[PDB]
Amino acid sequence: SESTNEFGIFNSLWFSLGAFMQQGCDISPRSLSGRIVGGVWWFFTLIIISSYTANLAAFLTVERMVSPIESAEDLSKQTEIAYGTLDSGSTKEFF
Amino acid sequence: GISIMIKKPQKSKPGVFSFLDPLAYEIWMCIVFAYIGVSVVLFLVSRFSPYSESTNEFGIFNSLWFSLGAFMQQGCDISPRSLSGRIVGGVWWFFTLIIISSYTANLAAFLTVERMVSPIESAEDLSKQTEIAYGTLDSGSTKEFFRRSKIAVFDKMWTYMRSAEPSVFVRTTAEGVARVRKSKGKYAYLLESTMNEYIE
Amino acid sequence: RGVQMLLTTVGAFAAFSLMTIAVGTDYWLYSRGVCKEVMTHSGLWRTCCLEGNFKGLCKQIDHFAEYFLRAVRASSIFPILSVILLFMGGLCIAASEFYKTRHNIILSAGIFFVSAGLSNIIGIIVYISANAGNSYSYGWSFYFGALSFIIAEMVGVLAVHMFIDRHKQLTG
Amino acid sequence: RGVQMLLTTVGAFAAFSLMTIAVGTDYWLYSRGVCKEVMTHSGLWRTCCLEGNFKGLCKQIDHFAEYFLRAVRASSIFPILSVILLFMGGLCIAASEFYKTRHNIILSAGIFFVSAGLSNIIGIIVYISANAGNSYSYGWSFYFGALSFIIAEMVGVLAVHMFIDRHKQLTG
Amino acid sequence: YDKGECGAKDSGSKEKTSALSLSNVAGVFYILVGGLGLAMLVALIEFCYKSR
Amino acid sequence: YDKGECGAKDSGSKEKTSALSLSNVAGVFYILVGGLGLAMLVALIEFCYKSRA
Ligand SMILES: N[C@@H](CCC(=O)O)C(=O)O
Ligand SMILES: N[C@@H](CCC(=O)O)C(=O)O
Repeated sequence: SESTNEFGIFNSLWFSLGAFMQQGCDISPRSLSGRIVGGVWWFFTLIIISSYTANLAAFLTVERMVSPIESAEDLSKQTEIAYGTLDSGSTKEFF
Repeated sequence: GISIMIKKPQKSKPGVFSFLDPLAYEIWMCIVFAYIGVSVVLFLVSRFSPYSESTNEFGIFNSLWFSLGAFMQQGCDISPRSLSGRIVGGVWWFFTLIIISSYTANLAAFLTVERMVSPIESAEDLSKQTEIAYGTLDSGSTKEFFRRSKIAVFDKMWTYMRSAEPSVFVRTTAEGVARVRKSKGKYAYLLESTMNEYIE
Repeated sequence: RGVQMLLTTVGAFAAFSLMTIAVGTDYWLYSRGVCKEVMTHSGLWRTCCLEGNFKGLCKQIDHFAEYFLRAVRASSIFPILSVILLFMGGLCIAASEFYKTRHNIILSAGIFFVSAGLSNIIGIIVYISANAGNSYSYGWSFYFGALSFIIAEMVGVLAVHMFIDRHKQLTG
Repeated sequence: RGVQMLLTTVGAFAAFSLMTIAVGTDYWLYSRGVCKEVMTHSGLWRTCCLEGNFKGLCKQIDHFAEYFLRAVRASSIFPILSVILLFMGGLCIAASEFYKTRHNIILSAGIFFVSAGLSNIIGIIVYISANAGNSYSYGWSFYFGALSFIIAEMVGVLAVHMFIDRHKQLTG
Repeated sequence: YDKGECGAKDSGSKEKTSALSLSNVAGVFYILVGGLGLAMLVALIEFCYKSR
Repeated sequence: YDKGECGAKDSGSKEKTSALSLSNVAGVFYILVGGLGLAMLVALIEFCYKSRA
């Protein structure tokens, strides 16, 4: 008698994907454990999406370039930015 | 060199459910009752006789299942047949439409205010900020220097140091540090950088 | 199957009792306050002071365009309505012990219970909208009222399930 | 036909091997540290040093409301239970060479496989949260865990499908 | 001018937001419950029309 | 130099950048998992009913 419903594994992946996007899902669990499972995933997506849109909105409102380095320690860890004193200037002898 | 010293800003550890923080406890509670009521009314009106109750699928449990998915804006498998039921549907739809938008807007605002915090930086604007207080050691050379130097920003610093009471002055490094440690956020201190570099 | 009468007869009296107790007790709110500040407890009608030398001193509540809204809170008539309607609902099934075979005496019980619940909901919303205008928190009456509403709903629903069954079986 | 028994048992075996290796290897995280700063690699139990004179040195990890959550990471119970339940499922389905006709083996092992997989989602979430309580990147054990989970999510569907078909054929 | 004080004129310290109160949305609930109350009435009047 | 004994600072990668941490939404995932955890028992009681009809 098994498989009294459309919910093969393939169709289950399809349904759950359409449920994630807020997209048209025709079939229905019609049954308690399935309906229970359906609910929470909806709430999960609702929060996720709302968070994303909010944060991007904040991101576009204020910008900050961030300086790449600040310290002599960074200058000891140097990637590629070369550096040097003035020549003939006594700081060179000091170094 | 002389240096300014401040308390660490306390680290903003998240709360386990802080995602709820936009919406306040009472609203989260009161949504539940409305969901119940809507489901119950949908049930009752669906199964009152059409003039015979076998004529529609809208039993109590199906009525509870419709409303949850409708609240999520997930659509549904079935739709109420009578005009009376359609009224209920439209009402619940508008209700959710307001809530979800309000939630998103508030959360965005909450993050937005943060970014532009702009915390004290270089602290020379302690000549311009006034909500945050700063101390200096008694008899130390600084206590002459701010009287004895006369550069405009340091003029207004010395005016502050003159005028502010309970005074900016302190007898010892130990209790000045204690004053910063207890007077977290609101208080600051002036000291020799070599001492800060030892302490911190 | 038949027995549902024994169950549905139960809950309405309990919900009524809880609702009247909730209306009838001076413990809706914990707050700062006064009884002519110190930590204080209040109900809908009156205020009594604790946490101090005056402990046990009391006074009646401060009763005092949108102006006309104040009357609804000041009466709190919605709670009273919900209580009275719940009484009427229970009296429906008490009546339907006699005058049998009419059936339609049963029908209104659920309607009364639903409407009483809707009233309770409005009452809560009004009360919060008034009071929220300080580390406050709710007294037990609030939860008793909520629970009363929940039972009134469930009992109404299953009573309607009985009214669905008992008349239908005559109709084939 | 049939050999899906071999495929499903192989899948369970492989996931079990990967999971036990993952629990048993010092390859969860690369980070800076000292086995009391240098590049350092983490087991879930112990902190071990590379890239220096102490290369190959190890020390026991520093384990020290969320007050009670601390024990959740410290016990790492959910990782262990995932292995235990995958072991239960595998060793049960391994018995299906005898004690036949009841088929309880397949259903119970299916539920074991699914719950075993679910457990590691919690384990991962817990660990990734706790470590925030920079410069990081994940070691191979993290991916051996992910792969084990992926295979666990695969194998149970095929086993349930075999149970269904081998039971359903009584309809014809 | 030496007796000036209130740099709060310039918002010298920054407020922080708090959650919306129920009062800021209360309107929608009245609308909802009123709608449901109306929604019941149709069924009774329909049944009385269908009473013959 | 022996006496200095603190030094954890944002390096290699930095917290301050912008993105939401996993911790900032974590609880929802617990809610999800618990939800799925519940639905097993409903089917198990459905068997325990039907298995002796
Ligand atoms: N002012 C320096 C020259 C600049 C330098 O030393 O870099 C001197 O007196 O020698
Ligand atoms: N020891 C420093 C104290 C500096 C100060 O606190 O003003 C001095 O020689 O004056």
